[PDB]
Amino acid sequence: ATPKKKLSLHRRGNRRVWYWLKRKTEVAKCSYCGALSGRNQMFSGAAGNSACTGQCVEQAPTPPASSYPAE
Amino acid sequence: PRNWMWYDADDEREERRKERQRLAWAMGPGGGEEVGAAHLMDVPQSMKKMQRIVKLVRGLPYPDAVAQCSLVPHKAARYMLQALEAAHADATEVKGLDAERLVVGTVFVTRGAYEPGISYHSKGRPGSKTFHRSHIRVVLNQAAERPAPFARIVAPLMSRR
Amino acid sequence: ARVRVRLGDWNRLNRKWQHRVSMMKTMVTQLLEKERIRTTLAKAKTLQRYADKVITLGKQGTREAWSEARGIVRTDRELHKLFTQVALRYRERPGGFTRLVRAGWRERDAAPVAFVELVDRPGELRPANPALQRPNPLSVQAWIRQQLGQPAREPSPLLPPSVQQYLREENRIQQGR
Amino acid sequence: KRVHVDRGDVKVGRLEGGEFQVLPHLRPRYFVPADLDKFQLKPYVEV
Amino acid sequence: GNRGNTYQPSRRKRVNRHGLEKRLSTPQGREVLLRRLRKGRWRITVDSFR
Amino acid sequence: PFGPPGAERSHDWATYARHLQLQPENRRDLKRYRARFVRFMQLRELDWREAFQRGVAEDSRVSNKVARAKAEAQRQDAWSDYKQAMWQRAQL
RNA sequence: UACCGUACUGCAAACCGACUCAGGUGGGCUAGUAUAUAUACUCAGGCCAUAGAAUCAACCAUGUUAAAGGAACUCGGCAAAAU
RNA sequence: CAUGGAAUCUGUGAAUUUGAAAUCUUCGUGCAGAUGCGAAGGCGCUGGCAAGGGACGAAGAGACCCUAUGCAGCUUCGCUGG
RNA sequence: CUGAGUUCAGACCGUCGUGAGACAGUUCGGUUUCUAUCUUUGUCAGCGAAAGGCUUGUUUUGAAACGCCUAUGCACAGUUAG
RNA sequence: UAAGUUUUAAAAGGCUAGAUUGCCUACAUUCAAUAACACCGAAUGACCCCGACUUACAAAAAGUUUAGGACUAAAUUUAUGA
Ligand SMILES: [Mg+2]
Ligand SMILES: [Mg+2]
Ligand SMILES: [Mg+2]
Ligand SMILES: [Mg+2]
Ligand SMILES: [Mg+2]
Ligand SMILES: [Mg+2]
Ligand SMILES: [Mg+2]
Ligand SMILES: [Mg+2]
Ligand SMILES: [Mg+2]
Ligand SMILES: [Mg+2]
Ligand SMILES: [Mg+2]
Ligand SMILES: [Mg+2]
Ligand SMILES: [Mg+2]
Ligand SMILES: [Mg+2]
Ligand SMILES: [Mg+2]
Ligand SMILES: [Mg+2]
Ligand SMILES: [Zn+2]
Repeated sequence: ATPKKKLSLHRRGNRRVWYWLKRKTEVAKCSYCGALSGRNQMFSGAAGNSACTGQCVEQAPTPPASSYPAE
Repeated sequence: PRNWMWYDADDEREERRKERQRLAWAMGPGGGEEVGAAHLMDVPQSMKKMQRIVKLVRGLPYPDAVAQCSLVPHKAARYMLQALEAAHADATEVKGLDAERLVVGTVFVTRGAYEPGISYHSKGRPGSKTFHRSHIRVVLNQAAERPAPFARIVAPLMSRR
Repeated sequence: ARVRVRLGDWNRLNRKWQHRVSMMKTMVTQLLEKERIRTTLAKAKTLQRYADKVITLGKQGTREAWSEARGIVRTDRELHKLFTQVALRYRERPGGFTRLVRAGWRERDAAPVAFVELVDRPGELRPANPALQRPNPLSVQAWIRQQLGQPAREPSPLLPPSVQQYLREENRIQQGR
Repeated sequence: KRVHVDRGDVKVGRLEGGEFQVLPHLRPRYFVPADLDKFQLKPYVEV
Repeated sequence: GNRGNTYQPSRRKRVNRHGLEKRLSTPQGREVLLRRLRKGRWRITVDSFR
Repeated sequence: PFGPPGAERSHDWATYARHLQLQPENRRDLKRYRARFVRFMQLRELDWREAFQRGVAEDSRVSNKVARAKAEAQRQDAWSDYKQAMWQRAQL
């Protein structure tokens, strides 16, 4: 329950292999604003993106709907 | 090459120290050709916590190094982004190096000055809650060719019909 | 220690069950008051299942459904909205009244974050699909739905012309009693 | 602020039945001069 | 019974034990004060102030 | 505040002298009696505050209880207009 | 009709314990069901800041339930259950 | 089965210990129970999560015995003292 | 893991003793610390790159892919080791 | 899950390495943060997941269904008889 000797620099490096992080092999890049994120995640202005210019979504027309606004 | 001198001795000592390390950076490890670099001092993170992120950007090109820093939730990745952005700013606007060919050819973490504290173990024994610091040295070389981007760029969720 | 994910059941969300049901009732009330809320993935998935249950209960429109929703749904300003605007909006939709879009991680604890919103509304982020898809009577699906016992299930207006000949009658008004 | 220390005041009376009585001869009197207006000596001497 | 809290603060007892007047009341207290002076202590007693 | 408008301009030592005069056996411990009277004065100042808080809370309860029913009446009378509008346009 | 106290805290992150310490710290006031200052829910009032986020590890702590038996367990029905 | 640790991630962030280590098994030998010597054999390398047989694990230069020009307190028909 | 008995500190009974005390004589009561460094062991995982020459079997505008032996990878895997 | 239900021969049975043989349009992202659901699964020529409807002759795990998420395409179907 106690180290009997002092760990060497080589043994410490070998033991610390679990602590290292793996590199990610894919990234989703917005061509305008240069943002970077995963392909399954929104990274536009609604999420955190202060560089968003809205050019990330290139078409959004939806004028017609009809309903009862409850007031 | 600075025929002038400062007025106070402190400024003169600092300027001579700066020129000595600019000598040591040239004709040493690398040096030679024109290099954009940055030194981010006193990052409020441990050396192991920074070394967790620094092993990801070692040897990568600049855009996928920014990608590797921007794809993790770690606190150290924001400081690594700050250092890489400072090095990129020096390389592109202070120097005249071409972008999209910069490779992160040298990045390492050195020790900072610690702030010693105290932790209160049981049975009256003292402890520690030392606040660790570290420094970042980033050197961006310019390659002879634009390199392989190492991470495939895919379209986001926004780019959808 | 009971298996909830991997054996289709409700999430535990790090909470006791009475706290868990109360938090879901608060979130479904918030989801229909402001139609898009942002939260962690586990609460987002649990909210999506609970929203389908609550919206169908509002779609029944019965007195027992109102009584059950009166305890489930807190605001009362939005109990009216669930039984009137939401019920008329999704009157013909066979489930799936909510979509989930992941939005990265939050700063305080690096937890995954999802956007959860009601579909088919002005201000949604993806075009909806029609709940019904009128069939071609000259295709294979219609003949399979004639030989087998399936209804027509066509898209309809809120009041079709099949009630027009009853409501036009001046002897079927009763004067309003 | 801890032990009720008495400051450097001059006492003007004494308690007889718990009601303090200020003795009128111990009330403060200031012998100010007749006029300090258009008096020909100022606090400053010219250099 | 947890120990360590023997110091129960009280201004009356502090001044009545280690104050100037109990030090001056006895001869050996006066040599205690005299060797406090000979050492050079800035605070002579626990109740000194100005 | 929290006490009546007649609470100022009224010396409370009339109470002290009154209950010291008509009960001649309160003169045994006069200092204890005065301590009890001063304690009564602070306690009465607290009871005024408590009565004010309870009165304001009981007013606010029925005010919100009325306003909620007014809001539901407005919502139902807004829904009925829409429903009759739909059936009327089905008529036309 | 002077002089001193009057901020803030005071079962506590502000006092005594090296600590933002699960410990120790005196007196007083109080509404309903209701009936005792006990017990369950609640009034006035206060609080949900000092690690967060999901999930089915083993194992540990604390509990609920358990067929047929029932101290056969164990140094000792200790511990639980039971009245 | 329930609650809370433990296990995963993010953030804060100790200590006991430490001659240097790149520390295999068995048998023999040996300051007399060997990771380090001899003979034979085995072993891609490094870890996480677990169990603790070994490292005569760690934690006290006093558990017990003996010794001191050793101390200390106590006892008495030990000795001497007003 | 226990501490039931073999080390104490409290007390009683009996034996011996002038007494402080002794009893391996009977009794009642009397702190079991440790988060695993590496040696084993269970189990779950990561690392251990290649392309070699084709004089390319062919083509002109020894570089480019094509066709070969096996090199990795993957699958079934000795009448095949342990 | 056992207190329940099956099976426990000569050699049977398991684990690790593997001569060979065969094949190759294989950079490894998403469907929920602990795939152990799922690699003997799926990603729109998709019922993989989720929701909706029905079932007391399942006191509820199957059947229909692309409503929602695994994005995606046109000059003969916004698309499988999923
Ligand atoms: Mg558990
Ligand atoms: Mg409860
Ligand atoms: Mg006590
Ligand atoms: Mg002390
Ligand atoms: Mg307390
Ligand atoms: Mg302490
Ligand atoms: Mg405390
Ligand atoms: Mg309560
Ligand atoms: Mg909290
Ligand atoms: Mg029974
Ligand atoms: Mg837990
Ligand atoms: Mg040996
Ligand atoms: Mg292992
Ligand atoms: Mg371990
Ligand atoms: Mg001797
Ligand atoms: Mg869809
Ligand atoms: Zn953008």
